[PDB]
Amino acid sequence: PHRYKPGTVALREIRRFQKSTELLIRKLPFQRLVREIAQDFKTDLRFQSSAIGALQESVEAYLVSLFEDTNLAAIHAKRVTIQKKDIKLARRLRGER
Amino acid sequence: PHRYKPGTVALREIRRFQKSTELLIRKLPFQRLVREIAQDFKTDLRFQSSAIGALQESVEAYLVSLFEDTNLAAIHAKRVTIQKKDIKLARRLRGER
Amino acid sequence: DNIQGITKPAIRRLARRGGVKRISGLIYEETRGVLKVFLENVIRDAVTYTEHAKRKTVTAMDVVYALKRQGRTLYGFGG
Amino acid sequence: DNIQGITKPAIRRLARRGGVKRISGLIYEETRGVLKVFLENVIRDAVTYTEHAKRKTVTAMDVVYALKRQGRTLYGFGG
Amino acid sequence: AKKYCDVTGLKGFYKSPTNNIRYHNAEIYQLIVKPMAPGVDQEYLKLRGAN
Amino acid sequence: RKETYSSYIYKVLKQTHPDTGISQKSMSILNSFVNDIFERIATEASKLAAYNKKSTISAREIQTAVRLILPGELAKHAVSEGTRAVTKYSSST
Amino acid sequence: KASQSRSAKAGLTFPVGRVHRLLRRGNYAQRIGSGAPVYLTAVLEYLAAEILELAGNAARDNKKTRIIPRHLQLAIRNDDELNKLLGNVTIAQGGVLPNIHQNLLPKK
Amino acid sequence: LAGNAARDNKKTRIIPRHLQLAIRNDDELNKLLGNVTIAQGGVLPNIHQNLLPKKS
Amino acid sequence: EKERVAKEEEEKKLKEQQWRETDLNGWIKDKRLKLNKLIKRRKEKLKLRDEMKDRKSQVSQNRMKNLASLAEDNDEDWLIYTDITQNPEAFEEALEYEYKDIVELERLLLEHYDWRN
DNA sequence: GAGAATCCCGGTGCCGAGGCCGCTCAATTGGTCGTAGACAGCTCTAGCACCGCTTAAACGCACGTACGCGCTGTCCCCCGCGTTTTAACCGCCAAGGGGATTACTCCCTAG
DNA sequence: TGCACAGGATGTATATATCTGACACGTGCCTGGAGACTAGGGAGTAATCCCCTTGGCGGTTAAAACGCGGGGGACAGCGCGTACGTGCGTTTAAGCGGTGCTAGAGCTGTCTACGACCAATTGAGCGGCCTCGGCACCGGGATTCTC
Repeated sequence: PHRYKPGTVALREIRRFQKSTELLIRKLPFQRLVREIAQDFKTDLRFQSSAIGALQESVEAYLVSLFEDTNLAAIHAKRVTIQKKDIKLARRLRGER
Repeated sequence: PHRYKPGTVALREIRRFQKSTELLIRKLPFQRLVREIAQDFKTDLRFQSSAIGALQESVEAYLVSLFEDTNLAAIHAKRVTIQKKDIKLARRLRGER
Repeated sequence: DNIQGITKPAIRRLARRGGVKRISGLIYEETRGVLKVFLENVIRDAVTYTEHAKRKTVTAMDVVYALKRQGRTLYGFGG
Repeated sequence: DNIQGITKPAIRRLARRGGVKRISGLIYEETRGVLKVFLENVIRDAVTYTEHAKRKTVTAMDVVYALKRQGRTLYGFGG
Repeated sequence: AKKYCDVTGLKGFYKSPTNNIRYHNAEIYQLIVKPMAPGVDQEYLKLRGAN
Repeated sequence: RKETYSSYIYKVLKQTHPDTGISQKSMSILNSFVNDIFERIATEASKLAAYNKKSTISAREIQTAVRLILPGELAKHAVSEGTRAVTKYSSST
Repeated sequence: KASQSRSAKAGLTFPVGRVHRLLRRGNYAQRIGSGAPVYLTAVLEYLAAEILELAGNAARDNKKTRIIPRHLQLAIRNDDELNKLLGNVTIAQGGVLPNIHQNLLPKK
Repeated sequence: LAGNAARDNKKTRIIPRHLQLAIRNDDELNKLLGNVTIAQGGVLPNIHQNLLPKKS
Repeated sequence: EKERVAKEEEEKKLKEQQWRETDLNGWIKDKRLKLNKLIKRRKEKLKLRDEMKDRKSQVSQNRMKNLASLAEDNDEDWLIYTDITQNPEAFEEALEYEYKDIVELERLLLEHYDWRN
């Protein structure tokens, strides 16, 4: 009957992923996604293997760079939980519209 | 006599200032400021009035853009009065540290 | 259903990389809508470089130059 | 009285150009601080273009090239 | 020479002023000719040698 | 001796608005604007030609640079105007 | 034997030869093709014509006969592809478009 | 800098995580490369004080 | 207050059921007319949304003139400045609400574009 | 006080990170010439300094009221965890389609 | 004490008259774009080789989907006080504008030495090949927050 407080194991796994630096995105679904988003303009597209890894690294870096910004917006909002309104204000202050 | 609600003639002043295109900083304190701020990097430095106008227009655009960014961050924080942490949040999420 | 390729614990993995204790449930589809525009914005400048190269395959050489053109120059795959 | 050469309603004028309603009293020196950290980065680059050109006066050209550098470009004085 | 619509092969009454593609009626122009991808107009004009 | 585009753009304005006057500062902004656009387009084309290991600039690399820089409907109208101009000029026979 | 410039051969009012000169000694490439200045000149034609159209309509919208930089600023910032192209450039003596947030109004 | 970031974590091999550790700590280098994404480097561990639970 | 509103809604549903059991044809005709009116209003809204996307349209020129007049300058003027704002997502939400109302009218008609050309 | 959950110490292929020779272009050296950078010298625009009148803008003190902020009660929706199940991944074999490259040619762009 | 009428005062309306005030058009000029002639080397075509990558197998297995108990976190609501808005008296030192002075921007002339261009040369950095130990991986014991 050992029940953890909610958030403590979240912070512990946050620490483990802070030492970690590996890819957190599955390869084949993202390959399917980039093929279905690149099919719309010129069909029968061949893809190199390293381009998918470059796309993985760029999408992961953009996600973490947006997430630190929306964490700052959320902790400035006197809350612990994020929302869509934090994400819109992050996009407004960073300027990608 | 008849008075006005605080925050209603301020709307009129807002629309007057957002119609009027004129310059909102006096030229001699600004030219003294830029001369004593250019004296630190290099002495015996003369200036040009077109350079003065370019500098003042650049900083006027910079406070304007930073200031609706601060205002948007303030209404994001369920408030009307802006504070200093809104400025620090706007600078941090805008990228300049 | 192919747009359901990206999975919710992977978004959780990206979220806990940011160091967030509490995640609400709408953030996943918000980040989906955010990412969908984002990768298409570099697919825009990759396949035109590929077409001007008279090539019908993409590589690691044009995608890094697309990111370098927009302004997130990335190291590791040449360029 | 040089760094406070700008006056108390000057930040108010730049404020009500920006569409604000209520303004605090502690922000004036902080806006003056971002004035200092902006004009250092501007006129250090301007004086590098100045004494590179073997001149001890700044013209209209080096200031707009300094502004062209960081991506905050300004028209009107390009000639 | 007789003029034909580039999309359907029917009798081409009109011709778009932007990409110089002949079309038959309004629905073809609204659905195919106007919101067409770039580069497909030259491949359409490749068939009658007008690129 | 100094160079400006002023008479050409003046004529462009008289083609569509005959009864409209001009501030000299407006020519300064618009001259800076057309020079800045020529600037980005030309170095994008030079960068693309240096990518493809080519020593020649032709119409196709600036066409690709126009597709890269301009937004999509402006890109399609710009390449339409450019293609009709270059095909009119190429009919010197 | 005498023939006129390439600008009216292409039917344009901007100088083709001056653009060719600037492309030649602008050290962008060691070899410049013939059709490049015509294409670039046509692109500058359409861009300047569209900007002058929006400026002329803005000046008609204020009941004036001259082009003020306010008209240029409102014509650029009002329209959205010109907003995306010209987002990072500050127009000299342009001003700021009027906007009030809905929650800042006296809603009552 | 990469060599020091190699010896403080006991390794004799240079990894890109050590390269990220070497670029981000030096602030002048950090704003020199404020627009550069590294591959397989990770992010620095920063934990917010409000997100840190309990007291003392 | 909520219980009274629930009782009023239940009474309205009972009255609608009694009207359907009494005059099904008249209620069906009224619901079909309401569905036709909702479809016509949604078609007008879709036509306005399609016309607003055109930059060269006269509605866009009228919006530019309204923006110039709002820059040129009152509770009515403040209301016009509030209502002159761009609302694409609210337009999509209003289209969804109108589609839900049309579906409700179709369900009331049930209870009481072709490829040839 | 217990218990998951860590940090830490020792054995194991391995396969991917250091030498080494072969050698082929690419850095090095020398000579020539024609122009561009540097310096001298020159004419006037334009930048600095100061005096003085006008006054609209700015400082300072007074007060009044919305609005920032402290506390509180509550749905309730996110968080830890057991149970299927479903697709991701690793090992691999074969094809053939697409990139690299050689090789002459002519035309069109430099001068 | 209040109201109505009459008389005086003032606004105004629309064409003047002077009368500037900032704009668009009619002549020089010079230099740079256009026509004509020569050369050579840069794309252009194309064929051939080989390499990688797109499908297709299959097992198996971490891992996602899904449902369920529970607990702080976000939600609106209400009161306490003070800080920013408003206002008038009192400076003050911005703004105009005028003048006086002189550095320094800017153009021209002339020179000569740094550097492109060309031909021969030698060496060094890329690459295929070969060899072995750092680190990940696995197994099991100490150790630290949490409940």
